[PDB]
Amino acid sequence: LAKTTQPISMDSYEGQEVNITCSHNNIATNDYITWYQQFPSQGPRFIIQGYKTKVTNEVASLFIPADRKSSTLSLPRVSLSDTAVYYCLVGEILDNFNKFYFGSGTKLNVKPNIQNPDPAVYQLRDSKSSDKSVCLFTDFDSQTNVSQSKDSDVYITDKCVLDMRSMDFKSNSAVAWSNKSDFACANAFNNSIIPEDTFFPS
Amino acid sequence: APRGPHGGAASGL
Amino acid sequence: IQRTPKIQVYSRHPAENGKFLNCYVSGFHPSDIEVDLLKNGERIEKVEHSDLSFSKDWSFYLLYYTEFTPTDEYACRVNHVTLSQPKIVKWDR
Amino acid sequence: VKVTQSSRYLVKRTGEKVFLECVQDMDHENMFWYRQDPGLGLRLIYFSYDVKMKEKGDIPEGYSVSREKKERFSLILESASTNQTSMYLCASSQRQEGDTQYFGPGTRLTVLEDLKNVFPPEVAVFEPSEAEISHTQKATLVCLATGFYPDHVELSWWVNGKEVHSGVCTDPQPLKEQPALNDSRYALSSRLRVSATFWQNPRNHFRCQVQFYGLSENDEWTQDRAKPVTQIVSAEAWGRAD
Amino acid sequence: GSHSMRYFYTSVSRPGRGEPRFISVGYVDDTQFVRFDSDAASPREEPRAPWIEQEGPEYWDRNTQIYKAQAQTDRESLRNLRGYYNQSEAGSHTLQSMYGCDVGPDGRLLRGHDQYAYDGKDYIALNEDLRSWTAADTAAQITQRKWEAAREAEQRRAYLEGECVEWLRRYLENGKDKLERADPPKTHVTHHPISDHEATLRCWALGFYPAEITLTWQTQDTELVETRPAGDRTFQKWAAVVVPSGEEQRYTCHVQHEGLPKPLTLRWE
Repeated sequence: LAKTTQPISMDSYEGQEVNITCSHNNIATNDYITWYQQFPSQGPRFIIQGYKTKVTNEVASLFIPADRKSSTLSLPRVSLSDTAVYYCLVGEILDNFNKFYFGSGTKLNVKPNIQNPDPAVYQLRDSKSSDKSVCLFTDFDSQTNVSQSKDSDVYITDKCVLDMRSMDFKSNSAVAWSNKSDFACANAFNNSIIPEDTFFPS
Repeated sequence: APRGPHGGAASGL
Repeated sequence: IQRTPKIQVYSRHPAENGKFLNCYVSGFHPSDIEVDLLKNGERIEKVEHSDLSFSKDWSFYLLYYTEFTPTDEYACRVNHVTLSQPKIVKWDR
Repeated sequence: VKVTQSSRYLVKRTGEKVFLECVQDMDHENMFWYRQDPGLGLRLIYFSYDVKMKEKGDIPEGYSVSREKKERFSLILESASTNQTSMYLCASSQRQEGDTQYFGPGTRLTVLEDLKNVFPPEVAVFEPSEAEISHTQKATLVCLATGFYPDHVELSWWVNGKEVHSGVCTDPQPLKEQPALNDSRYALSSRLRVSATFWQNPRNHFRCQVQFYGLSENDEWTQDRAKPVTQIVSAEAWGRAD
Repeated sequence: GSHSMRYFYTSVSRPGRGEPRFISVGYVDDTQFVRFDSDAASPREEPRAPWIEQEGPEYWDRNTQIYKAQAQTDRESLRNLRGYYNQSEAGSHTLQSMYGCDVGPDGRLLRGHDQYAYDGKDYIALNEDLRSWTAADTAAQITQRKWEAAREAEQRRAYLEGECVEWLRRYLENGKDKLERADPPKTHVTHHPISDHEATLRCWALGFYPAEITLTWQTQDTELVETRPAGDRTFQKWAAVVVPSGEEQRYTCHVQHEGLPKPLTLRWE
């Protein structure tokens, strides 16, 4: 069973320090504290380890209070690529003895700082002739929550951060679509809470 | 308690 | 690489008629060693002993002990590799 | 720091004996097999602290392993079951630092009762809104990968025959086309955003590529449909003045 | 006062008769509290003092698996050592290890120890700075460079400053009444005619804890026995001097021990 407890997830904006506190009340005297970082579609990677004394490297710093009952991973000002699962592990391992267990970790979602939001909902038509039609909700600020559709025949993706590196421009979007002919972008994102100023062209 | 791997238990001469 | 056991034989508490006879082997190396405690020249059978340890000097030591009630001779038969024949030591002061 | 695994995507029928390989070239004494499942993190199946040595982890049931050489740690699903569908991650570490573990790239394995619901994606590219073009001076193409099963796809964008990563975002996870079904096929979307002037040039070519990992040879097929093998499915558009 | 935890390891090879025997004992001050013996019918760490029996199953199990791994590490060391000294594959050999921590009443680390003997002789030992090693001979110099390269000392010092300190804290807290006791030595002087000319004067010290004591006859003619344990958690010792008759008066036995207020001055009554 898990001897470490930590938040299932947390959100952060790019450019802000991120602190992740892990609880491990039953830590044994011989246990070390080790953290891993798992990028999407990759295996976890070791990033920092300590016992009592504060540790700092290029990736993180690790704070351990007096009783070692908890510990804090401190990420310097995060960038979007820091989106990852952070695992806190407490234990000891040697030969057949293995008290070193991962757990579920903290999913860190790093959100872009949208400079000038221009929320809008645009209709895109298939390159070939009509099988589906697609609506695009884009350029909204990162706090926007996109809900799934109430309709069985309508699909709505989650938001997604797009980075146009050459322009220094980042934007959010979500996609909605359906093959029902009574599908119109005006009401596609109805089950979501969108800005009053959202641009809906004709 | 005796020292484990972090303290030298797996470090041979 | 070879050291001969220093043997002591003695009483835990003062030798008063009525109700732990000890034999302390130390300073020896290698750690293989045979220790019998003897009553009237015969092996006492139920004899405990300490866990092998050693001092800062790296010299091994062991404590062999049974229970005493005095009156009958008592000895300590010890054999080590540095002893041509077993070494018997008599008991009291 | 070179830990490798032989398979990246596998589809298997229930009952099959399935072999997963893990190799490291670091002369590490410890090797580990974990599975990672949504919400449960990584759970240890088996580890090995030296050649020939095996130690059951927390969830060994239904698995075997092989450590006949120090370099390699094989995982075997003796008789595959659907609940063994997972992401399998190998790791290794030195005896002296067993908690400093180096991970392989992982193997996505999907075990099914039958291969009849296996489908490659349909792929379609949607051209930028003229409204988006005049309002933002940018142009977002959308790719939809739809109706595929299992969830084993890798989408990429290609502009004028070269893969791009700038201005791209793909859903980190797919949707179920039928959320009320356990059997549901999946859909996935991606955007490629460019300047409106670039899209407006008819010599520019955009292609959305979906690598599907499906059946292999040695997977028997009976049905009407083309066999749903590992394959690439692409859709494209050319820029337009419009 | 100032306290100590120490572990004493002995690994003994026995080629043909199987693997080396690995044995460990642990002390807090002069009190043994655990043992392990790889030859035991069911090898596990076992309690050897009342106050350590408090520890739960997890304590015993982890310590047990650590000894087993240490035994394996020692087996490799003994192989390496046999090479270093160009020794016959057939001879039995002994590797002794002692490590541990000294603290003051402050409860802070006062001194660290981490040392080795091979076949009775000093091999290698961690210096008091806990950052450097003293190799005893040319063979131990190989080990020295090895650990220099690997920065072993830092691992050693880490345990010594952290875990060892902490664990010693816990044991002194639980064995409270029985670890920071002080039993003063009961003393007396015996006389024993060797000849018509002379006799032995023997100075006794009994029943004291801890073992640390000084004992002199006021040296070239002084016999001094090794301090010896009673089987209680206590120690004995004596000192002899061969002395002419009608002459016992110019002799003085001096006794020093922490459990007593008066550093004793004894004459034969």
